[PDB]
Amino acid sequence: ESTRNDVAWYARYPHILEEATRLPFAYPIGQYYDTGYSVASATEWSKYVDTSLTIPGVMCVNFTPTPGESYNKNSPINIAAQNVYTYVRHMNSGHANYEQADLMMYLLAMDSLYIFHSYVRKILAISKLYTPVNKYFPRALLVALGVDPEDVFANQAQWEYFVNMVAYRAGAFAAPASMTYYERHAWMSNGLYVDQDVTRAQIYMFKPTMLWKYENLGTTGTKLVPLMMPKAGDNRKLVDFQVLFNNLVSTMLGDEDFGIMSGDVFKAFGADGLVKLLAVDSTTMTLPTYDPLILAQIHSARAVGAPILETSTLTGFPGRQWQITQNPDVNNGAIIFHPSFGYDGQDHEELSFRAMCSNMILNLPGEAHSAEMIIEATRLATMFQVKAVPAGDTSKPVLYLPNGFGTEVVNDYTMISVDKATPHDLTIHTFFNNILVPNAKENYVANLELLNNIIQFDWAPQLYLTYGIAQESFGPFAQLNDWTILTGETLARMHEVCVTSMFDVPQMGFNK
Amino acid sequence: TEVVNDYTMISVDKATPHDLTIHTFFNNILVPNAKENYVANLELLNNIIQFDW
Amino acid sequence: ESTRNDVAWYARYPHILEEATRLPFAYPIGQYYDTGYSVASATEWSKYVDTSLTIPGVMCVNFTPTPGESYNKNSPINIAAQNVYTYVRHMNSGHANYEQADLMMYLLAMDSLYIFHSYVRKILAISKLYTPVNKYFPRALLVALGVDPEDVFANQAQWEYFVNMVAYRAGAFAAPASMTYYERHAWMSNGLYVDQDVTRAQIYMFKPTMLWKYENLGTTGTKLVPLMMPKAGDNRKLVDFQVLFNNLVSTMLGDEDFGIMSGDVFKAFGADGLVKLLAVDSTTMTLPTYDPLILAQIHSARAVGAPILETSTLTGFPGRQWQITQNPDVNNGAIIFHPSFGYDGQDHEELSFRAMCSNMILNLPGEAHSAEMIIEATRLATMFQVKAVPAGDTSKPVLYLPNGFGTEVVNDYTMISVDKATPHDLTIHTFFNNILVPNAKENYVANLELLNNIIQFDWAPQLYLTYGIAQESFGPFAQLNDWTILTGETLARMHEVCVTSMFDVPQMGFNK
Repeated sequence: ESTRNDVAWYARYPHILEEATRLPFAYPIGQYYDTGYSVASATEWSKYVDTSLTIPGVMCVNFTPTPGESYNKNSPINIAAQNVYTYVRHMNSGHANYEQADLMMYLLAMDSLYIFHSYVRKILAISKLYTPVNKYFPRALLVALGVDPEDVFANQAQWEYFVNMVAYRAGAFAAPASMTYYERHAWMSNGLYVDQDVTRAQIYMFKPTMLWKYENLGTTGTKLVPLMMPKAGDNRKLVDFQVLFNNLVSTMLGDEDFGIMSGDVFKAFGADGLVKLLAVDSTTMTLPTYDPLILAQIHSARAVGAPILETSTLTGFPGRQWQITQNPDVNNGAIIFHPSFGYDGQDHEELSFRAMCSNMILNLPGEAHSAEMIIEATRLATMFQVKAVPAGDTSKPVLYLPNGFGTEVVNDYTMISVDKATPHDLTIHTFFNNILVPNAKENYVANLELLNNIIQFDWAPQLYLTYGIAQESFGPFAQLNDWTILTGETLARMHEVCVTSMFDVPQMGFNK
Repeated sequence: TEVVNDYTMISVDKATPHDLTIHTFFNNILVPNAKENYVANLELLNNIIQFDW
Repeated sequence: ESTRNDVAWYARYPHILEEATRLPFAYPIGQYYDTGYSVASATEWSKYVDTSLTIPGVMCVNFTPTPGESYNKNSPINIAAQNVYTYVRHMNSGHANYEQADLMMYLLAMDSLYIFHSYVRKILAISKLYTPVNKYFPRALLVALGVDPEDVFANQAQWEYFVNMVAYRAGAFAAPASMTYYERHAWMSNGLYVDQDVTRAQIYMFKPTMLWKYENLGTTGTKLVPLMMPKAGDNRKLVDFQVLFNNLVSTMLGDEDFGIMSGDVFKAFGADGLVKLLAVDSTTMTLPTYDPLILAQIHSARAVGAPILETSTLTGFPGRQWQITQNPDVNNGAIIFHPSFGYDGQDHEELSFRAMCSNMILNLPGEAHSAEMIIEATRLATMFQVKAVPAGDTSKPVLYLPNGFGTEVVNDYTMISVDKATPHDLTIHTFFNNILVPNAKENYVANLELLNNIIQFDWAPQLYLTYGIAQESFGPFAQLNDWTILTGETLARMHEVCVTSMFDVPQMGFNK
């Protein structure tokens, strides 16, 4: 109120002001809204007049749990493995039939079980959320997690008791509760997050793209291979999730080394020092919360692309499948996770991943920034460093090696919105931070619609838009507040700090 | 009461996987005429001048 | 003293310890020292036994005074020009026959006069320094400044009265004392700086490579062209410095616009608000001091190469001569100083300037770093950003455009040492931070001798060494303590802060 005092006509005629400005302001999001025409003769311009209004509701961040780029014995996961093997095997009198990396790959396989339990209990808790002001609940959230929303309705008791039996069978193995790795992955994948703390707010979720399936070799070693989770249009019933859990714990319950290591972690950390997955009942409902740290790391999130499988065909890159391996003959018996990024799921080059080869912008709210805020805002950020070298003469995709990544990486994002054409059903759009717009007339208004749906989300990921007609990318499509240019070594140092913090156990005698 | 035989400097490799490097040297150092010796000897001299005394 | 208590034989036999360890430790630096042979028969190995010991004494930093990369009206020098013209012309009732850039180029031409007076009074004050413990005084310092050391001895009264008459004739023009630009350039170029604060210490100096000579055009505008100062082997007498001062102030004392602007600055800032060059007498001696800020900026100093003159021949780069120009028709009447770097004085490519194309390392003493320490340590640092585009088909040199530079740039360094061969006279070595070592047997022990002379200096500039036999450069040859990788935008922000601070006048009403 700089120099405006009042009009003072509105004060002595407040009734005329009242019935002149009586408007409905609370439109329920979840449905299509037609604005109508101002000029009624404008129906002769069919598409030149836009009367459509579609607010999006859900953006699901699709992530992969990682140990954090181990390529030698001086890795954070290998130092954590040495600490946990010293505490379990030597500080407590543990068994001698396994090694320091067997314990850590067991403890990494336990996190996939905990993420799976958090995922199915989010599926269960979502299906009881119904609101008049939000018509996206719960079908858009259930579609974004990849389930059939009618199967969770018609089989609610079977779903709940499956969640409880998953938490009960997870007690057969032991993992320490003071690892904040498990606590962070549980806190991320259990939770609905609003973007600006209003009534008709937009919802952020975290769904696993894949989990790590424990594969036992002979004397060759021990692997962790991807187990793919359902994507946002799959309509998977309870039987599919039961199959996923059964081949997740198949090689774990019959393994004798896992039984020995489970008993060792149990007697080393006690019974109250272990991770407990708490049981839900019929009145357990999750609610959407407001967390400005979650939004801070969603805003500075850089997608790395699809996981590379053993069945994935990549010309010029034969052996680049994502796996956490361990061979005592290779690399001094170190845990090795060194993945190539930039894969989009096809045997060609995603041409827009070139736009992710400039230094990122770490944008933050406010004007004062805590150290914990900066270390939390960079958790989903992953910068590329170098091209992966192709074997042979020709190679269709372009793979990237990073300079460190955090305790999880983002694969892509999935946005759920309503359609602008009839019957105005839900629309599922999956995208990375880089978006290619090919030279075709049907892609421009589609990309502009996707851009306007993205800017509805408050701390949205920053986008990079490559136009194939121009051979040109545009940089970070976001509103910046208080930002800094971040190079690869700074982000690498922050990633090293967080991965060392996530795999630390304060239950141990290490620096009492 | 003791003589020095050698020194052994432990640094990190600048090529991947960036494992440790073992360099054993006397006070005296020969640099024979090859291109792979001058920059390596310069790296070793810069590694040695990081150590104060 | 961790676990060593004593020997206790040295306590009850202290006399045997006394005459067993009676050694001379204070060798005067400035002369050659022969160690001798341990194995007396080793004269059969002529050069395979090194018995020479030469400590260097002087490293002179050869600098250019700059306004700091003006290429548009939003430059720091143009904002300073607008402020000083607002204060002199409008806040005080000043004359209307000049513009905002005429004042600032007048005030930039005054700094060359002040640097010249500081330079000749350093020459005068050095010649009375004689020490038994340092035989480099004063001949090595006088040689490094480019004078004949016998001419300053035999003509000491003429030299002193020339310094005093320079300070007296500089009073005909007026410049404000509260510009810290003049104070910084005077404090740098008046002073001998020791490297570690000992008796037989190494000396750092600052000599101007060139000064800015005011050239008056017609209605085309106003220029500042280089006036080259003598280099370290020139043996210039008093008559050469009198010629340099006379063509420095030639176009300044007869110019009517300079008289009007001098009277305007005089009546705007008063008489006590002006820069006064204080008069010296026969008992004025400078002494070497210890300044850890000077060493902090010498350590993080990056040379930019030779100045480009109008007579300098550069194939493919016809109009790249260094000049501070101003045309009211060009670029909205802005001061323009946009120089190309990487020139070595010849019409070929200095091949080692490629080694200065990686990000610099800002190294600092201690473990805690003040903001003023970081802003002072980066003053002589200048990083390249892009190659200058060559005109035509072929071009022999490779020129560089920076991303900002401070209030002065370093051109090269000159080290003075004694020769290892007879008659062990003074040797003058001029070098940038990048040093090329060509494939020839006479260059390897020469480069190793230059490296060992450089590491005698405590906060020496970091070197980059290109070997022509290997097609390979090695990075920063220095001992690092507490360092950071610095990119171009961070150094640009620091340069902008310092140039805005250097050209600020607190005598004005600007933010009372």
